[PDB]
Amino acid sequence: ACYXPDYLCXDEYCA
Amino acid sequence: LPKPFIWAEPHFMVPKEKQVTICCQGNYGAVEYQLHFEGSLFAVDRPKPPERINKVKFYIPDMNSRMAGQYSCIYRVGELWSEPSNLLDLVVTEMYDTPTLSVHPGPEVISGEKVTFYCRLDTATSMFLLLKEGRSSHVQRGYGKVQAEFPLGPVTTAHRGTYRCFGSYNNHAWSFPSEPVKLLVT
Ligand SMILES: *CCC(=O)N1CN(C(=O)CC*)CN(C(=O)CC*)C1
Repeated sequence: ACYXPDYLCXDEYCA
Repeated sequence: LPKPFIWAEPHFMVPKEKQVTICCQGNYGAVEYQLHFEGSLFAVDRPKPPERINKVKFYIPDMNSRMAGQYSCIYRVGELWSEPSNLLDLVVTEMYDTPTLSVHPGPEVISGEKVTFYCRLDTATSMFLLLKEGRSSHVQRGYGKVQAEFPLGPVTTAHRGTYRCFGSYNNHAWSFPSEPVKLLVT
């Protein structure tokens, strides 16, 4: 059960 | 000892009441890991058996403002401690209210023109954040009563994208994101 706000999808942090 | 590495999954910007795992990668065989939060001992993990482990996970089930701030970790082999990891900024988002993002001269500009974003939230503090989608490591911080300005200077197509802003209740406790503003540069 991984939640992520739409605006963080594909964010560079996730690396 | 190699310097440990610290990160947050799925992300370091965690909505209120959502979960986060803080991972600390040390060195295979290390026998004790400590997670520090703002100068205090937050948790310890003692890998047993240690020879199969080079990283430890600290789970936070329900994110809130008391667990938002700077974290770091260290690990031990025998009597020797590593140097600390870099600092992890764990930020809680979706606190309380939603700011308004505006832009001058407007969202459509030509390469060369100066662009300023404006973040307004009357019920927050004087510290605001501007976030370009995709580029959380380049988040800009601005200061203003009621609203803060974010001058981009002369822009190029590198500046094109979707922006959101946050108000703040403390350095690591941020508002809901503004509705997005797309900047179009031709
Ligand atoms: C919690 C889910 C997750 O971290 N990932 C799956 N995924 C999406 O759900 C889209 C938002 C892609 N991921 C990323 O966007 C990493 C930032 C990973």
